[PDB]
Amino acid sequence: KNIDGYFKIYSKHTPINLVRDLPQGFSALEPLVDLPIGINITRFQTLLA
Amino acid sequence: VKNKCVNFNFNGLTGTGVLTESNKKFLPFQQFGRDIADTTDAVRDPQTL
Repeated sequence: KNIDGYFKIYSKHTPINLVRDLPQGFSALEPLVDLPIGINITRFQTLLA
Repeated sequence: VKNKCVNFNFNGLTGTGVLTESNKKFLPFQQFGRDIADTTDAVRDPQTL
């Protein structure tokens, strides 16, 4: 997430045994790092090995 | 100085109170705790974590 001129990152590493689909449950997302980037971001892509 | 009526400001918060050690364990990102009434009750000391 990018807010108020800052670019923030969150994380979680929950272990699951149900491979099929999204598990019912509750994992909160802590703010991992905060950094003041601040860009009018409009697009999005991921990089796969 | 702890267990004594002292006027204090942490990060410029300001206020008067009794500084005591807390057993509550903040998450790493958090710095200020608050009460039900959104009044500052717990703080993380700046110089020493």
